[PDB]
Amino acid sequence: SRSYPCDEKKQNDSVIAECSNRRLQEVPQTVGKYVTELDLSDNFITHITNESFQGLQNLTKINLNHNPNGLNITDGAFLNLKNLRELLLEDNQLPQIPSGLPESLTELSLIQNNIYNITKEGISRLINLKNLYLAWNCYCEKTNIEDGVFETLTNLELLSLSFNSLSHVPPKLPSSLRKLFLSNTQIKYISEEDFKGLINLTLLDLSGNCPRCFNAPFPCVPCDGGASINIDRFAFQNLTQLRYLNLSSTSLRKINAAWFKNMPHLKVLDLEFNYLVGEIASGAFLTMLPRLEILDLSFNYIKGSYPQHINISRNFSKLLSLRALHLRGYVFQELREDDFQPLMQLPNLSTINLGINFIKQIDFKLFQNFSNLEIIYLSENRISPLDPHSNFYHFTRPLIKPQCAAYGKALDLSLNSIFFIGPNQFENLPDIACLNLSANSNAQVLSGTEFSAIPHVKYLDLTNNRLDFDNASALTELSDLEVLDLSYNSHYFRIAGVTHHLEFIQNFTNLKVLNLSHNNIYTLTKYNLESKSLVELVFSGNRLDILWDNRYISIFKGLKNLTRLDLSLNRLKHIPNEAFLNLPASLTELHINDNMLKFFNWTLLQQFPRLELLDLRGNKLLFLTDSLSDFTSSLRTLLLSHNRISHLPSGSSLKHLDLSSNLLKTINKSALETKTTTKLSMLELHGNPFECTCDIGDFRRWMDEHLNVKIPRLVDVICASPGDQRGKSIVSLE
Amino acid sequence: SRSYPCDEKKQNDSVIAECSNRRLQEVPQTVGKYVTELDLSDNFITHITNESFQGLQNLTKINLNHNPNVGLNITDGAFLNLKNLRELLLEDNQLPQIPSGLPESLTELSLIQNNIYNITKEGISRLINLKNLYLAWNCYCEKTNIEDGVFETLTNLELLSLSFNSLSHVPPKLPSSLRKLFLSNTQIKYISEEDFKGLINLTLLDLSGNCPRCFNAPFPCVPCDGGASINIDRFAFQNLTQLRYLNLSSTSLRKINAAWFKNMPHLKVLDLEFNYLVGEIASGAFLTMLPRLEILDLSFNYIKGSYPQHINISRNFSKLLSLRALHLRGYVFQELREDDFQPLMQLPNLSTINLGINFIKQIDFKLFQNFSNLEIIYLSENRISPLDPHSNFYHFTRPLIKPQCAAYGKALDLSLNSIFFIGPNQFENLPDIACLNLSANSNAQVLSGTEFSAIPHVKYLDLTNNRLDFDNASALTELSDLEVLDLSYNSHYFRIAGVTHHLEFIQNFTNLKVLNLSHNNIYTLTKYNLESKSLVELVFSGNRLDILWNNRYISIFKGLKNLTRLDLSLNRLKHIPNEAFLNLPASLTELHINDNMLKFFNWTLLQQFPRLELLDLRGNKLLFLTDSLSDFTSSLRTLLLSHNRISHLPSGFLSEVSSLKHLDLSSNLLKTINKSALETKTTTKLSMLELHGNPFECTCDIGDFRRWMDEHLNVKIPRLVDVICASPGDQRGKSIVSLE
Ligand SMILES: *[C@@H]1O[C@H](CO)[C@@H](O[C@@H]2O[C@H](CO)[C@@H](O[C@@H]3O[C@H](CO[C@H]4O[C@H](CO)[C@@H](O)[C@H](O)[C@@H]4O)[C@@H](O)[C@H](O[C@H]4O[C@H](CO)[C@@H](O)[C@H](O)[C@@H]4O)[C@@H]3O)[C@H](O)[C@H]2NC(C)=O)[C@H](O)[C@H]1NC(C)=O
Ligand SMILES: *[C@@H]1O[C@H](CO)[C@@H](O[C@@H]2O[C@H](CO)[C@@H](O[C@@H]3O[C@H](CO[C@H]4O[C@H](CO)[C@@H](O)[C@H](O)[C@@H]4O)[C@@H](O)[C@H](O[C@H]4O[C@H](CO)[C@@H](O)[C@H](O)[C@@H]4O)[C@@H]3O)[C@H](O)[C@H]2NC(C)=O)[C@H](O)[C@H]1NC(C)=O
Ligand SMILES: *[C@@H]1O[C@H](CO)[C@@H](O[C@@H]2O[C@H](CO)[C@@H](O[C@@H]3O[C@H](CO[C@H]4O[C@H](CO)[C@@H](O)[C@H](O)[C@@H]4O)[C@@H](O)[C@H](O[C@H]4O[C@H](CO)[C@@H](O)[C@H](O)[C@@H]4O)[C@@H]3O)[C@H](O)[C@H]2NC(C)=O)[C@H](O)[C@H]1NC(C)=O
Ligand SMILES: *[C@@H]1O[C@H](CO)[C@@H](O[C@@H]2O[C@H](CO)[C@@H](O[C@@H]3O[C@H](CO[C@H]4O[C@H](CO)[C@@H](O)[C@H](O)[C@@H]4O)[C@@H](O)[C@H](O[C@H]4O[C@H](CO)[C@@H](O)[C@H](O)[C@@H]4O)[C@@H]3O)[C@H](O)[C@H]2NC(C)=O)[C@H](O)[C@H]1NC(C)=O
Ligand SMILES: *[C@@H]1O[C@H](CO)[C@@H](O[C@@H]2O[C@H](CO)[C@@H](O[C@@H]3O[C@H](CO)[C@@H](O)[C@H](O)[C@@H]3O)[C@H](O)[C@H]2NC(C)=O)[C@H](O)[C@H]1NC(C)=O
Ligand SMILES: *[C@@H]1O[C@H](CO)[C@@H](O[C@@H]2O[C@H](CO)[C@@H](O[C@@H]3O[C@H](CO)[C@@H](O)[C@H](O)[C@@H]3O)[C@H](O)[C@H]2NC(C)=O)[C@H](O)[C@H]1NC(C)=O
Ligand SMILES: COc1cc2c(C(=O)N3CCN(C)CC3)n[nH]c2cc1-c1ccncc1
Ligand SMILES: COc1cc2c(C(=O)N3CCN(C)CC3)n[nH]c2cc1-c1ccncc1
Ligand SMILES: *[C@@H]1O[C@H](CO)[C@@H](O)[C@H](O)[C@H]1NC(C)=O
Ligand SMILES: *[C@@H]1O[C@H](CO)[C@@H](O)[C@H](O)[C@H]1NC(C)=O
Ligand SMILES: *[C@@H]1O[C@H](CO)[C@@H](O)[C@H](O)[C@H]1NC(C)=O
Ligand SMILES: *[C@@H]1O[C@H](CO)[C@@H](O)[C@H](O)[C@H]1NC(C)=O
Ligand SMILES: *[C@@H]1O[C@H](CO)[C@@H](O)[C@H](O)[C@H]1NC(C)=O
Ligand SMILES: *[C@@H]1O[C@H](CO)[C@@H](O)[C@H](O)[C@H]1NC(C)=O
Ligand SMILES: *[C@@H]1O[C@H](CO)[C@@H](O)[C@H](O)[C@H]1NC(C)=O
Ligand SMILES: *[C@@H]1O[C@H](CO)[C@@H](O)[C@H](O)[C@H]1NC(C)=O
Ligand SMILES: *[C@@H]1O[C@H](CO)[C@@H](O)[C@H](O)[C@H]1NC(C)=O
Ligand SMILES: *[C@@H]1O[C@H](CO)[C@@H](O)[C@H](O)[C@H]1NC(C)=O
Ligand SMILES: *[C@@H]1O[C@H](CO)[C@@H](O)[C@H](O)[C@H]1NC(C)=O
Ligand SMILES: *[C@@H]1O[C@H](CO)[C@@H](O)[C@H](O)[C@H]1NC(C)=O
Repeated sequence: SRSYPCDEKKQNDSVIAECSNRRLQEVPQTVGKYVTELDLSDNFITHITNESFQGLQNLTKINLNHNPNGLNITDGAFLNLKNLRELLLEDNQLPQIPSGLPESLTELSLIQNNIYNITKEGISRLINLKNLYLAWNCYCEKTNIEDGVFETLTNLELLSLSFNSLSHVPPKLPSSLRKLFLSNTQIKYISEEDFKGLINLTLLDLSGNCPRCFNAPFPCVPCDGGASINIDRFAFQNLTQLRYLNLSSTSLRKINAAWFKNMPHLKVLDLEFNYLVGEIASGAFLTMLPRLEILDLSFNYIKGSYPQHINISRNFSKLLSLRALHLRGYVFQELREDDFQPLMQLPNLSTINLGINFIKQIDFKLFQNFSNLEIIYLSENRISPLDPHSNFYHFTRPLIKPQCAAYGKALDLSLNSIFFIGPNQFENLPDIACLNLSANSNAQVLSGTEFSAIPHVKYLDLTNNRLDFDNASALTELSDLEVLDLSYNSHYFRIAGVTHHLEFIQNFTNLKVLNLSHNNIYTLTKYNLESKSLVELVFSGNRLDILWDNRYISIFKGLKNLTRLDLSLNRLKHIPNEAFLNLPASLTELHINDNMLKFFNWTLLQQFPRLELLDLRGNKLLFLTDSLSDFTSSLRTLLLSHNRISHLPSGSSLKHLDLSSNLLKTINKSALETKTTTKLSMLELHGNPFECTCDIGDFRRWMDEHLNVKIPRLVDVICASPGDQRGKSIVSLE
Repeated sequence: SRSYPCDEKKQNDSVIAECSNRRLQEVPQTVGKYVTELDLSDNFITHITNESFQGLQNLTKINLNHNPNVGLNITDGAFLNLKNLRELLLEDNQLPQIPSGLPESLTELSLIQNNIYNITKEGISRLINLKNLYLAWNCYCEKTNIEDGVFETLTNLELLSLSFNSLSHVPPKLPSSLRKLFLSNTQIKYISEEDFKGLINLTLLDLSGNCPRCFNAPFPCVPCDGGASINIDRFAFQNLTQLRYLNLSSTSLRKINAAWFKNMPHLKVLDLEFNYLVGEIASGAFLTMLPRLEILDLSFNYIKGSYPQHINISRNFSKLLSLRALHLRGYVFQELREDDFQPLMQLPNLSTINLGINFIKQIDFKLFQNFSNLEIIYLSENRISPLDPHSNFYHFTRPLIKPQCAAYGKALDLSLNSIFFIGPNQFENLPDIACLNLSANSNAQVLSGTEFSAIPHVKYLDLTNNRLDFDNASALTELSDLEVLDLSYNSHYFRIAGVTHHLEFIQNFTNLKVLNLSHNNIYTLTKYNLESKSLVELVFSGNRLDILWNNRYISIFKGLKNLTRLDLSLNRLKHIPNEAFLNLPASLTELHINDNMLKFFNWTLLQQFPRLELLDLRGNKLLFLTDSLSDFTSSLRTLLLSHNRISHLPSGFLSEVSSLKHLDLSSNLLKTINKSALETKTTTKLSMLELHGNPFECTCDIGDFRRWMDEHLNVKIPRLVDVICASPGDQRGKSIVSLE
């Protein structure tokens, strides 16, 4: 009962069917009637008729996005499915809203289509709609929205008409609306009557109307003569429940304070890509936002201006509930303590985003003066030594990595002019626990005194630099250091009998993660790496081939507590038997992928009784041992994809085996002896040049007898020979 | 008489046989006896015997470098039979000792990158005619065993290079004829007066890499324990009166004794990079001893962990009257004021100032007007804000600024700085700049014809790797004399839907000759016609011509009436429309449509281009070639069609096309060349035909083509070892010329 072409799985007391990206030309009739969620996205389906979803009465969600990669859907093709609640029809080239849609629809998405008319024949009958996404359609000179087409939808909570030539706000909208998205809708004027009966609205998006074109991923055209969006003085007078307001890219050169007169619950205000340098210095509207938590005034700079200081209005002190302030792209030369005086008394202000400001000098003592700062983002400055469902205007990704941020106070000084750690670099700073010094052309010879002013740093990112850590005292001032990242570090001052010297590692009593990736380590001097606390070591992108010379045979034996070792991208052709035996016995994960391994001694796995994962992908291995069970009794996952294995040898802990992208021609009956209690739950085999003759017949019987072994991508398990079966899956054989 | 495997060529009344990189396992005996220079480098030769160069009496030069390429067994006296051998190169051969029985007629001998640990008299002393001796990279053994007086017999030696060898001490008893002594990275920590006693004719002394300051060395680097410097005696250079070149780079020098240059009045080049001379640059007692010095290099002499406000240049820098170039890279300082460079302002010949990689935050650009003859101002890798064993491994030898830029006049390199926008005071108080480099500055300036007004005589402008906006028709129009504009890899930052790209600014130039709009990602344009009467070269590579030509941009380049070179490569072009191709300038002499996805090319359209001499169509998917090319073009001299899918050559392709001298048909799908296409009875002047990388058929089909090669010896076919036939199995791998 192995399903094809859908990889079905149980989810929240209901079986679902993942059938996406399988090159299907039409709706498959081999889908179980018990499924509730069918996903057929990224396929070549061209027609949707009444017989497409025949007998699937329990279908509550259908995803038919990107079909074909136009779509001919007949009238009333989905009406027969009485339980259909969520229907996604994105990127289908539909010229109109499909007719005969079932009234049970609570979620309908018709994004990236050719829908130019919003008719009552396809919308008004859907009285149970809660979410309606009609983005990217007339992006027709204007979208034809029928008068009162949404009035019948008394249950609508979200209406997204973004990226459409609207020009005017649609009249007669349902009072139940809570989220109104109208971004890039060409609406140059907002009146009081546009949001008359929307007293329960909690979100209003009016961004991209009269935009300031700055690195837009979509077409951008200004309002002729630098015109701003004309919002009426009483346009938001009846929006008492408004929490989110997006006025990004609206060429605003003045903010009327009366807009927030009856808006006391406003939590997020977006004002990026405007011309509010003057409004930041005066700020009349700032005294009207006592419950605002996120204020974003990014990329509001004056073109061709590089002022000495940032002019922050005193009225910024009236934003008592503020938690995050994003001031990217303001462009200024110096940040003094006096400049950020209106922000120092805000109790909840934990995030200050000053990225891409080209600040040459910062008085870092002003950060001590803040009451609850947790994130200080200063990336892309000049500090010197000593997808339609996306937010396209706001920096939504975490400014600093959540793993770094979890340790405590975070400071990001990456992409700055810190070419060496100065003696006064970290003086007068708060108790920093997370620090980013990435991409700074830093060639500091770490001698054990550089980070003394911030000694409680636990997560230190020193990637993309030219640092020298040959000294044993390097970074020892950070006693509580737990994660050190030296990814892509290029040694700038190599000594013949010194570089690379990793003696500083054994000084740390709590360092758990160390990333020495892409360091170009081809020489070592002690020659071993000792540490009683180190758990994870990333030695990828180095030269282990050169090291493994009989002096570096026990290079990692000192790391007694090491559980994860990544030896990928090391140009390893053959790991010596003595060198492999000197690896820590405590290892649970070993990644020796993307190398040039021609042979691998499986016999050596007997000295690793805790090894649960062995990654050997992207190699040139040809032979597999016939007695693996004798060497390992704990190996749960074995990845061997993109190798040259052309034969599987004959003959309980192994649950996952990856044999995809290999040279396997067939699987014989002798290797299918599963009379033993082997708990195999996953077996990948896609990309093998199989023989669809009577040789694969014995393997086909094993697949039907052992249904618990999951074989993914059944459409990609293709047999190359013979010509009659070239291209077809191995499961569609006589 | 077509030679194989050597591509022989005549040069100055003597033949020279190029036989390098041909995968030869042994010395070929099919080399003409008339040749004088044989080059068999980069091959798999394993043995050199007396029969290797048999009958080649006229051989004056033999190059056997890199043999084999992943040792070399040379018998004793294997080269003695060649009485005229003057130059012998034996580099990277894993020779354990200097070969014995070498001919006495050797004037040049190179044994670099070998395992030679002993310099014996049995292999060197007999060569009394040696002028150049290169023995670099050998004991790089605890020390090189140099026999006492092994070089004394070599009375004609002018150059001795013992660099990259564990020497520890300067070899005693050196020939008085020596003029160039190279001893770089030789582990010599002490120099005495007796080391250069009888070397009064020495013009070059290299002592670099002895007690080094390890900074980005491409070879092993180890300091002298406890930061020790090279100990040069007070009278070590007392008898070197003819010294012109002195290399003391990477010698950990923290003090320069002025007495070293007491009897050295001809010193022209002094190298002092990678030392600790910050204090010596501020005091400089030795500076008053160099009146004829032209090149002084004090680069990467910085104090680690120090970022001083100013550069301390001694007043004694005014005593370097003959100075032409000063290289002060890696000093590390925050500000350059006019007063700081006061000792250099009165030097008449000072034309080059190298201040690269200094992290200077502010420069008073006015100071450059006080200089009498500044031609090159290199300031790359600073912080200015808006408003191979045969190599010199320590000195920046490449031209700081591209010669084509520098040729215009005063050059200023401000690349890799922090000029994120052109400030209003950016170029004020500068001299009359003709060459300006502003590459890679994250520059998002909206060009409006008012930015370069302070230096309006800029002729070569480099604005590469920036995010500039030149949509205004007035962009760069204040630079009236602009001749070369480089806008490569420019990523627009403020795209307006129906405005970008607006290239109407090009029309306002009366002297612009070269324009490079490569990798600009131009997929939409605004009239949509580019006009110019002076433009000669246009590089439109790395753009989206496929989108533009698929009906508003059909005559995109017709306005460029004087255009001679057009590079339309890397534009993802599958099919150039017939109307779009006909609208190309008729004045075109070179047309490069390479590295595209062209499936078809209309050869008929070449009739409207009577001056087209070069057609580049490499890296394409073309299958068909017209059988009447002579009817369409009468001037096409070079036709490049390599890396295409052409599987058949039509009959009469070579006929009636007398202008064609070069045809590249390599890396194609040609199986064979028939007799019908070899009709060369016409006066066709074909001088070069490339065919390497074709899956040829070594059967009787290729026999008729073989006869054409022997009859027409004037047609040069390069890489004969790479013209390999894939079929049949018996001839798979072998060249087509080694057939029955
Ligand atoms: C102008 O400003 C407003 C206000 O900030 C922006 O509005 C936001 O827009 C984004 C993008 O459309 C919204 O993000 C989406 O939210 C959905 C709902 O999230 C809530 O509910 C789920 C449970 O259903 C919770 O898990 C979640 O934490 C929230 O509580 C999500 O379902 C969406 O997820 C999908 O997209 C993302 C991103 O591609 C994927 O990673 C997911 O896997 C998934 O496919 C998505 O996160 C956001 O909710 C809106 N804000 C509010 C308050 O509703 C405007 O977008 C902005 N305009 C412009 C042009 O920038
Ligand atoms: C230098 O080397 C270090 C050490 O290897 C690297 O740091 C690690 O980077 C990886 C990403 O490559 C991090 O792993 C990821 O962590 C995410 C967050 O984990 C928390 O949240 C999830 C829930 O979302 C919890 O389950 C989890 O327990 C944590 O609390 C995960 O979301 C990621 O999972 C996704 O990707 C993986 C595959 O990468 C899938 O298997 C998952 O199913 C899922 O799709 C992922 O686990 C890791 O946490 C980092 N370690 C540390 C200590 O920070 C550096 O990135 C590396 N530097 C460079 C430049 O290469
Ligand atoms: C310490 O400082 C000294 C002084 O500056 C350096 O000495 C120079 O070293 C370089 C590298 O070995 C020398 O360069 C070579 O010069 C040969 C002679 O050049 C003259 O003669 C030819 C004609 O025969 C002229 O064309 C030329 O302009 C000169 O007048 C060349 O034949 C060499 O060419 C070969 O190598 C180059 C570079 O790889 C290739 O491009 C060529 O095709 C060719 O294969 C080469 O140019 C230089 O001459 C030395 N100076 C002097 C005055 O002799 C030391 O090298 C330096 N030490 C360190 C370690 O940096
Ligand atoms: C943007 O676009 C411009 C215009 O195309 C580029 O600038 C040109 O770059 C080319 C290189 O691609 C330059 O061409 C080279 O010039 C060298 C110097 O030429 C002078 O000196 C030689 C003698 O050495 C004379 O014969 C000649 O007449 C000149 O007086 C030549 O030495 C080069 O020749 C070598 O390479 C070519 C192949 O490239 C071989 O055919 C030769 O045999 C030889 O091996 C070459 O001709 C050209 O001069 C530049 N022009 C200008 C105006 O600067 C930019 O580089 C490009 N920008 C970017 C970022 O790509
Ligand atoms: C320390 O600072 C550096 C530099 O700011 C951080 O690197 C940046 O990390 C982010 C998130 O991983 C990268 O963003 C992603 O980039 C890709 C590629 O362009 C893009 O497709 C994604 O949409 C996303 O924007 C960013 O590229 C990367 N920057 C660089 C220059 O590599 C680093 O993560 C910081 N470390 C910590 C501990 O926070
Ligand atoms: C204007 O300034 C830029 C930046 O300094 C110049 O670009 C640089 O040009 C040099 C010489 O062509 C490049 O050097 C070579 O780089 C390769 C690759 O790393 C290296 O293998 C060679 O040994 C050599 O060093 C250099 O990379 C390049 N820099 C960048 C960032 O692209 C440009 O040439 C200047 N233009 C003029 C008109 O002088
Ligand atoms: C916000 O104003 C800018 C921002 C930028 C950027 C930028 O966005 N960067 C982020 C990505 N990074 C890799 C490079 C730096 N680059 N040049 C700029 C220039 C300006 C600017 C333009 C005109 N007047 C004043 C300032
Ligand atoms: C000359 O002294 C340096 C030079 C450098 C460089 C550098 O050489 N660069 C050229 C290549 N470029 C791509 C990046 C910048 N990077 N960091 C440095 C740091 C220092 C320095 C170290 C210690 N005390 C003072 C100064
Ligand atoms: C739908 O699911 C229910 C159980 O939730 C079951 O009783 C019913 O028979 C199913 N119908 C179909 C057509 O699968
Ligand atoms: C600050 O945040 C807390 C929740 O963490 C919230 O209860 C409090 O009211 C906020 N402060 C102000 C002044 O609103
Ligand atoms: C904090 O800033 C105030 C001014 O805003 C200043 O008076 C005070 O001295 C600063 N805090 C400390 C600890 O110096
Ligand atoms: C390590 O740094 C300390 C402090 O600067 C220094 O005393 C010591 O000599 C350095 N170690 C080495 C091997 O140079
Ligand atoms: C090994 O590392 C883990 C995680 O850091 C730690 O909990 C454990 O105590 C360590 N064991 C030893 C013996 O160091
Ligand atoms: C595997 O390792 C064992 C123990 O070192 C050794 O006896 C055996 O010969 C090795 N096998 C191979 C193929 O190297
Ligand atoms: C060497 O060249 C001369 C002419 O320069 C010629 O007379 C002589 O015969 C040639 N010898 C050989 C062996 O080719
Ligand atoms: C300056 O250079 C010229 C050659 O261009 C030379 O003749 C003159 O002597 C040099 N000046 C001095 C003061 O040596
Ligand atoms: C040149 O510099 C001197 C000081 O060194 C100054 O007095 C003079 O005015 C400067 N020249 C010009 C043209 O201003
Ligand atoms: C173009 O440049 C001219 C001259 O400076 C200026 O007057 C004009 O306003 C600029 N165009 C735009 C669109 O700003
Ligand atoms: C064409 O360009 C060349 C080189 O710039 C110039 O000499 C010639 O006069 C130009 N001809 C015309 C008609 O502009
Ligand atoms: C080539 O161009 C001529 C003139 O436009 C046209 O008649 C002919 O059909 C074209 N050939 C092809 C193959 O397009």
